[PDB]
Amino acid sequence: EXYKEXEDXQERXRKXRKKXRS
Amino acid sequence: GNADEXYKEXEDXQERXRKXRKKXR
Repeated sequence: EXYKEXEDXQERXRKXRKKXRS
Repeated sequence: GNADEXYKEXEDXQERXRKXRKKXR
């Protein structure tokens, strides 16, 4: 039931990381 | 603050979430 929301939360952090330099 | 620290902390929390998700699955 909250599977799609946790995947999206994970995806949003991935998007935040992609924009940052190492 | 620091960019290198933010990046590492985000990598770590993403991984903790991934493991919590794998455990729920």
